Amino acid sequence: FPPGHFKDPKLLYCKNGGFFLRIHPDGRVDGTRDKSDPFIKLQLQAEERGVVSIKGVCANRYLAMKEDGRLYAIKNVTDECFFFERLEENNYNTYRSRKYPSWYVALKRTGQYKLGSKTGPGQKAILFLPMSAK
Repeated sequence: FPPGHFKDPKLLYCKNGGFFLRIHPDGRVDGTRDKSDPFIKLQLQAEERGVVSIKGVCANRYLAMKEDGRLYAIKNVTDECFFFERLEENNYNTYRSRKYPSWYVALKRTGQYKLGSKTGPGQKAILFLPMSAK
């Protein structure tokens, strides 16, 4: 197979409570502290420069942000599935919706997602550290 065929999985660790982003088979998105959870293994695929999509390996669904700010995961990629990936001062990344460019992927400290319209650049909720899934 040509280069890039097999995608290297990653975890996304949210600084706000220390949860790994989790994508469930039914499309729900939340966080968990169990590093052995099969549903936290993600593929971060580079799309255009500085933009990624985020796929749950086991759920086989793409992270998307809906026009009402809700986070969910869908089986087929749409324009709601693309995020600007920006490196931050504390070595974490942020993921900002390309379709709705004031809104970020984010978790509350309960482990539930934070509505996109409530997010913003200074929040702990939007900070994710890519980690090895090995």
